[PDB]
Amino acid sequence: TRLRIAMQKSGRLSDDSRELLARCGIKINLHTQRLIAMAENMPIDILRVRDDDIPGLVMDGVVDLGIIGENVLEEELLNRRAQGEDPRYFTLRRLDFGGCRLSLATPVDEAWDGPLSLNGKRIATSYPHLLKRYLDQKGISFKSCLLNGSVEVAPRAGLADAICDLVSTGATLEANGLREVEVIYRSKACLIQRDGEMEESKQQLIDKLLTRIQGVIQARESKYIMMHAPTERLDEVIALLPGAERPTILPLAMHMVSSETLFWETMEKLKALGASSILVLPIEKMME
Amino acid sequence: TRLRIAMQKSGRLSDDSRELLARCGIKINLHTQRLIAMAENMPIDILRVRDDDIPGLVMDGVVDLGIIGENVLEEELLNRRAQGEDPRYFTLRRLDFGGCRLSLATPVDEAWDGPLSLNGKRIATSYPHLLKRYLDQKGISFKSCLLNGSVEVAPRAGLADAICDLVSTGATLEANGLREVEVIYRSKACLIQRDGEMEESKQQLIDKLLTRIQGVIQARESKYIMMHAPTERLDEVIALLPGAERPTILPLAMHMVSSETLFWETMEKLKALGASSILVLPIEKMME
Amino acid sequence: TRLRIAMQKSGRLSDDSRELLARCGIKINLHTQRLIAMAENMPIDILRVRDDDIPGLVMDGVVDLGIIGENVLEEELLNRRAQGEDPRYFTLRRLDFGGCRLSLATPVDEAWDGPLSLNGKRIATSYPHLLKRYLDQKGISFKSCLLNGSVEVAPRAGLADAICDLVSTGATLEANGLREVEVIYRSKACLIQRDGEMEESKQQLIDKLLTRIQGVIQARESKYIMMHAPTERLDEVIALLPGAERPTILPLAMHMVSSETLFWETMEKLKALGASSILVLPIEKMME
Amino acid sequence: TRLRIAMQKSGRLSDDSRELLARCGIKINLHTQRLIAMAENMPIDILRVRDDDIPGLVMDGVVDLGIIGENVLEEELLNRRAQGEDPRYFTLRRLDFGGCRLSLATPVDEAWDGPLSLNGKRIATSYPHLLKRYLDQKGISFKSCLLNGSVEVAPRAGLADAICDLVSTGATLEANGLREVEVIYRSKACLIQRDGEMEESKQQLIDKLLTRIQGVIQARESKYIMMHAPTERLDEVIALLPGAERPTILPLAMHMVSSETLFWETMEKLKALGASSILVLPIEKMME
Amino acid sequence: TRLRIAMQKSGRLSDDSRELLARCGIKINLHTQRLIAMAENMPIDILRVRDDDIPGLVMDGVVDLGIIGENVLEEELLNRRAQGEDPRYFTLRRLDFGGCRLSLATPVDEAWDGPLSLNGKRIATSYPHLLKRYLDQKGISFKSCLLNGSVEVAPRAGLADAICDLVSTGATLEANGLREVEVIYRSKACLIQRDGEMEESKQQLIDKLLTRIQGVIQARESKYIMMHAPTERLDEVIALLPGAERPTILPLAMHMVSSETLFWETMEKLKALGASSILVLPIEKMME
Amino acid sequence: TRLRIAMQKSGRLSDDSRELLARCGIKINLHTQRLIAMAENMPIDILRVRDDDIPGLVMDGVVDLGIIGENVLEEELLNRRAQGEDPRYFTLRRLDFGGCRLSLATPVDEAWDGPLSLNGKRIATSYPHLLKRYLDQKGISFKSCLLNGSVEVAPRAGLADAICDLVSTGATLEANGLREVEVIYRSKACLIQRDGEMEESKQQLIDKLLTRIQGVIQARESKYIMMHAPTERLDEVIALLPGAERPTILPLAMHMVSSETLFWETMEKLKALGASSILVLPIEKMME
Ligand SMILES: Nc1ncnc2c1ncn2[C@@H]1O[C@H](COP(=O)(O)O)[C@@H](O)[C@H]1O
Ligand SMILES: Nc1ncnc2c1ncn2[C@@H]1O[C@H](COP(=O)(O)O)[C@@H](O)[C@H]1O
Ligand SMILES: Nc1ncnc2c1ncn2[C@@H]1O[C@H](COP(=O)(O)O)[C@@H](O)[C@H]1O
Ligand SMILES: Nc1ncnc2c1ncn2[C@@H]1O[C@H](COP(=O)(O)O)[C@@H](O)[C@H]1O
Ligand SMILES: Nc1ncnc2c1ncn2[C@@H]1O[C@H](COP(=O)(O)O)[C@@H](O)[C@H]1O
Ligand SMILES: Nc1ncnc2c1ncn2[C@@H]1O[C@H](COP(=O)(O)O)[C@@H](O)[C@H]1O
Repeated sequence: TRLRIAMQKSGRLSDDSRELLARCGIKINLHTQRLIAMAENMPIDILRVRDDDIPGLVMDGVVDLGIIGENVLEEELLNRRAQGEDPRYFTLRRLDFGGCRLSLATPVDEAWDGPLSLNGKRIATSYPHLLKRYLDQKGISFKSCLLNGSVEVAPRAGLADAICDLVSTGATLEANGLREVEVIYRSKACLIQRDGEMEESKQQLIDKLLTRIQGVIQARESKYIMMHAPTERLDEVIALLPGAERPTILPLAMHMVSSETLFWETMEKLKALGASSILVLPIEKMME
Repeated sequence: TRLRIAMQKSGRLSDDSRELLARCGIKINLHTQRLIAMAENMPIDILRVRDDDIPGLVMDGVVDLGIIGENVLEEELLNRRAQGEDPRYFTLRRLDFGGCRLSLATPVDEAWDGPLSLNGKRIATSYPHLLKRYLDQKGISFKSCLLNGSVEVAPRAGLADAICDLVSTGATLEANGLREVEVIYRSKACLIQRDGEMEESKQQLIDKLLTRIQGVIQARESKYIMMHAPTERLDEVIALLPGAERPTILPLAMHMVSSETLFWETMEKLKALGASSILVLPIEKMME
Repeated sequence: TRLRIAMQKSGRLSDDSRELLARCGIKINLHTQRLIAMAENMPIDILRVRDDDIPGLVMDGVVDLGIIGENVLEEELLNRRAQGEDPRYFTLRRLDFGGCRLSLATPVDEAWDGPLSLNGKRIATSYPHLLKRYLDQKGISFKSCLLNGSVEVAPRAGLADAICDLVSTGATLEANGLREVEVIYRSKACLIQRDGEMEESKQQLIDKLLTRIQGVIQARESKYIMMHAPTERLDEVIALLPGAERPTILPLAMHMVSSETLFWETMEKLKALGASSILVLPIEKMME
Repeated sequence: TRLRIAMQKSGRLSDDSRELLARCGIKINLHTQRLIAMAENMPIDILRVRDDDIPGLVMDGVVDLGIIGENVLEEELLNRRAQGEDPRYFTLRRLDFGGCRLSLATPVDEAWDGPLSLNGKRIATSYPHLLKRYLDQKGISFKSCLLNGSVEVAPRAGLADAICDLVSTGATLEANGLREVEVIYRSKACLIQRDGEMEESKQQLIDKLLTRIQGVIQARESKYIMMHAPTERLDEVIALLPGAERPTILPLAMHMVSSETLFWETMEKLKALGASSILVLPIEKMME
Repeated sequence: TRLRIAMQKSGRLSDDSRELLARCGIKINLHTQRLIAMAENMPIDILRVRDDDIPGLVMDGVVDLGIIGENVLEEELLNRRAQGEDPRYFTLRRLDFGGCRLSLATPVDEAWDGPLSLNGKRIATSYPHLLKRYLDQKGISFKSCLLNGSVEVAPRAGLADAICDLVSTGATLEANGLREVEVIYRSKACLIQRDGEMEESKQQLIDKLLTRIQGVIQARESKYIMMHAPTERLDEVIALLPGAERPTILPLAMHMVSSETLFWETMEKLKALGASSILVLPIEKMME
Repeated sequence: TRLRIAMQKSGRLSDDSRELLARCGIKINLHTQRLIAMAENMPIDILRVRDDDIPGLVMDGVVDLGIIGENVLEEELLNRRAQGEDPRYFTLRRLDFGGCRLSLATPVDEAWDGPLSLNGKRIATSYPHLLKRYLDQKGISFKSCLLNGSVEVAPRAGLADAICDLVSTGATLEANGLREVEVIYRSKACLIQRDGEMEESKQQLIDKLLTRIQGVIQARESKYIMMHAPTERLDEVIALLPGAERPTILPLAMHMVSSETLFWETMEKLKALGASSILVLPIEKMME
């Protein structure tokens, strides 16, 4: 049939996934209670499902493409491998959204001196396989304690010596007497392809879609920069701005496209280097 | 230590559970991000957790009481039993909230002639163990297809011949080309006790709490009814109103407490039986 | 086929209409985008439509029952009669919700001396037929100015000398330099039957439904009152409480059911008449 | 002119004040941006103002009645008295809403041994006069530190050794490293009259209004109770239920009106005393 | 007096209309309940009215300018013309918002072979005049069925063979057993002038306003594009980018202003044509 | 210790202040109930407090920097000076948000002929010190009437002849029978430093922070403009566009950075001066 892409129906990645495909020129209605939507022009099926189920759909080839976050995907990969299976998939690419970090946390009123210290302790978590891979690699053994939510209760409840959980502002942990202490895994949403052989047409589309994804991401990361021919030191400038597609010089400045962001520190440097009237303009779309 | 009761932190049973204990005279703050709250007077700890984790907490004796819905509890019971374990628990009582029904559903454009018809087919569901117990009992075998959400996609997506899911208004199914066809399990929230021996004091409290629960539930189910001494047929009246604690007769009506509800049909009957000016008054609290 | 009742899909009467039928024991789902819902038990079809269209649906017999407010219904009746037609309908009954009043309003900085004063003036309104019936009856002629909303602009905009509109708090008028000055029509929602002959079964149902409506309305209007045998003046008591179903006397008070409300003024009277410890208890349901 | 009652325009007492007067039979519109509303029937003016300004309006006789919470009123009384003035007012009555408590709080990681311990320390607060009256009475001196909000920062910010603030769930304090330790003042909304002589008519109204207030409050506090003639011990029953208007005895129970609430403990007692089928019914309105 | 512009008080065009005039440099307050607002500087009156009433206000010259959607305007034009009148107006211009499409729809389970097929059938709609103009032109006759909302009930309710309605996501139709089948009219908001002679001053303003409208629309549609002198094929480039105001060439790219949007397809072409690093930058304002 | 910056916890300046520091590269969590937050990298403490308390915190040196609006700051300055104190502070800079204006207002039905007219009258206000400074300077004396909110009641309530209050849309005043008549003070948020000597390190940071503030403000105010070498009149162009950093000329336009905004009037001029295709592009960040 036609192309089948799996995406989270409702949660942390849904708005962003919905948005990418639109931005890639994908007309489709998501204001519907229906879960398997046909795209209004391109021959594309979007299945709105639970994030938890995406890796597997992809690993069983029951869909061709999926948008899912690294942690979930990798957790389920290790799960099957621990059951003896050989799940297979192609990572087409890591995306520019969904960030999150999985971290070790311990009671605030206890000082920390590294992971070895956890040897023999009980750690609660929803990500048993990711935590085990990390400590194993580190030679540390531990007793797992499984919970699917509210993981932060574990310590103040006598369920564990410590926990491993998604953290961001760090609010919950403080409110639950714990503090971050080591990030063991950082994840982003990514785009994955099913295993096996792909037909000419749909693969042509997959290939096509990918490039539009690249452009959408570039455009939001990249910027158009305009300085001032600091003649001499002109060299040192370029090094702080990995343009990757050549500055343009003009007697009277410089005009170039930066893929990365101009953090204050970096501008702070340019300045002291003698650069004047530094400008950054947004780019709405780009094809390079 | 003191009494430990597990309840859903956020979802379908949280408001109602929060409400029962209040109604049972339990001062405690739930407007906090903290997950293990001490009750402001009674020596009680409330752990706000994921519903999915409650059965187990209870079955491992890591808490003493839990409020959780029948389906979730029974699903996890069958899960462990299938792994060879012997999870143990006391059901103190079934509650008056959390209702839901698990049902078989099939594509609307296909006619249905009972469960045998599913023999050999693939059914998708989040409740693999409850579905298997039901069909097994019925002698029907089937191929399971596991999803944790959006279960209704299965058919229109070539993943299954049919699904088994929580249904209520019936909205999703229609929007997903399916129709209900058989209810296989009806669930309500219930109150459960850990296995093992319980100390004097906390058990005294558990015992105490139970009675307050009974009164709160009675009061909302029961009503105060006032009719009119239909002298003769006076008998036939009582039969429609399972009072369970004796009518009261007065020459001039009747005044009694009904545990059940006065549905229209039932009042419709009383009437035709000759009963006049039938009244139903709410009861805010009761101790019987 | 089966019974067909028309109700407003979304607006001022929808919540209340939805509520009545439920209260009358009508299972049906309104959380759906579908507009012609079948009731889950009783053989009933509910068509969710625009209030504006209800009178006509009923007057063309394209449905059997409708819930619609008096003003809208009567406006459309006069509309057709002005076109030469003979729309026909039975009013089964006036309901206990939807109240509103249509009123004449004039610029605040102008003093008012009755309707005759409008003779020859221009009045803006969305209810041209109701306004015309009223002034005609009064012998006053006027120039109509039609608007379907924002009627209050008319004066401060040179479109009319005054307006006729739905008023309630009176907010808009003040904010638009106008003041109420005469109520010409007061409306409530009512229940109407199509013209023609009605089959046995569905009419049986219509007849049945009506009685449940009566009970629901009574119960919310009526109350259970308990005083104190003011022996002598005992007479004067009853007159302030149109019980309509006989007080009950007890030496030791009175116990009776009032259909109307006990306004302060009325209680204020009882009191001064020598009545003590006056009580009013809510009634949740009743069959008389 | 006519009667003038001051009430909070928006905040903690507004909904409840708005509600009382309605419940007292006061038609008036508060869905308006206008701040001095005339009541649609009774000759009453309602001024919607800042709670902070109410005491003074009342103490300057610029309005006749005010609804304001004890803490605010008493704080401003002490303020003026400290400036040398003699603000005067009549408390007509304490209401049944607005509860709150002003309390001393100190850093959690410090143990507490009573108020004397604060002698010589700095305490931050928005209620300098209420705190000073309390410690003065106790012989303790202290250094004040004034803030109008976010008072809980003081300690963790080096601004004070401790704070005195409105507390309820106790959330902020925990999130700010502090714990309650002594309640120094408990407040409720109350109803106050201006100083001076009051005219016949408006005073007649004030007098009238008061009684309706009493009835509204009684009705929500009081309940209708029905037990069972525990013949012998019949005595001991009455003592737990301060009826204040005589039980009613019936051979076959008891039927009476309790002004207070039936807490579990109290019902728990009745029970053990031999009382059976205890009932509590709501009262919607009452005139005693 | 001064200039009078009519706009929808609340609905689909209000936010956008409010926004245009602001963007055109029109200070005025719409956070008010007042319906005829004076603009804080320019001598302009804005009347906030019901969209339904705009065409007519304009056609009766009771205002000078109006913002209203094509369908509504044209429906009312045909309405009057059918009553024998000669409504007159100038279309100053079609705007860049308010899009919508009026379409024929038929039951999903029935296959479609063009409009002739409807000859003799009943079609329900709120736009009787637009539907009639379309089929008349096509030689097809039909029976109209008028509803002002919920038009999608018609078929599943036996009221019509099909419907003609505003469609967008296509949600309602599916939920009501219907599918789109032919778009008969596409509408956008437009700006219209009253008939008759216009004074010097206000016309000067109308003329002025128009140009600012043009600039606001251009700026949001147009973009600044930067490619790379693909020397040879340089020609073929320009054809895909209707610049309308001359590219700019630079040895080292191209820098130009496109009025239209760079759809993927078009960029896809440029690329394959040999164009590199294609950029699109937003334009916030422009005067050409 | 480290740097301490005071900001409003919740109100009119909080979102904007929160935003500036982020924009200045300040990582910190404000989704917390905690009031004294440490910034996740830079050695910075943010105290979330009541705006009313900021001036003083700064004037007592209990924090080093504060973001607070001019009116509040200046009101409290005059307050202390009237008590005999000598509060001291450095204004680092006026910001680009928080605008508001304090104005004299009088009953609509009374005509106005300047401030002298208020001599001897009573004016109500929350800003007694700012109003007094203004009229004093003008030689006018008056009687103050203090209120902390709902100041607009004063006139229609017999409390004052007129009021002085924050005005914006002008809604309240109209709804309270008043009209603006003279703006006496215009305020914006500003950034202030404590009095005294500042250490090397933190001052280094303060100095650093300031420059980032400048860039963030410039970027949002400034724009990138592109015209067309109107050769001759080329001169007259520059005068309308205070570039402050030199246009750039190109035979084929002009390319420059305007610090101010291109209002219509100004573009209207350029145009008539012969300028063509005028463009304005947003600037996201800049370092000059
Ligand atoms: N990025 C995320 N994706 C899924 N869950 C998350 C994510 N971030 C935080 N959570 C959950 O929300 C809480 C952490 O957020 P926070 O309190 O802001 O640090 C923890 O209980 C996490 O389990
Ligand atoms: N009572 C429930 N508890 C948990 N999930 C439910 C419950 N009821 C419905 N759901 C989920 O919500 C949808 C059914 O609701 P409905 O469309 O109203 O019939 C299905 O996808 C169910 O999986
Ligand atoms: N009961 C009602 N039903 C329909 N429209 C109403 C109703 N009441 C008020 N309106 C409209 O809302 C405004 C009146 O409400 P109010 O300002 O509260 O007096 C007027 O513009 C009326 O046209
Ligand atoms: N009843 C109240 N009236 C006015 N302010 C209050 C009241 N209760 C709490 N607050 C403020 O809100 C916070 C306390 O609420 P809580 O965190 O729930 O204990 C404190 O910062 C108080 O200053
Ligand atoms: N653009 C529109 N303007 C006015 N009404 C609309 C518009 N679009 C849709 N509607 C109404 O809303 C429903 C269609 O929206 P949808 O279900 O998203 O396709 C139909 O019932 C239409 O009558
Ligand atoms: N910028 C402001 N900052 C603080 N309070 C304000 C501000 N603007 C208006 N207010 C208050 O809100 C009302 C004025 O807003 P408006 O009715 O839109 O003109 C007055 O009662 C002011 O006291």
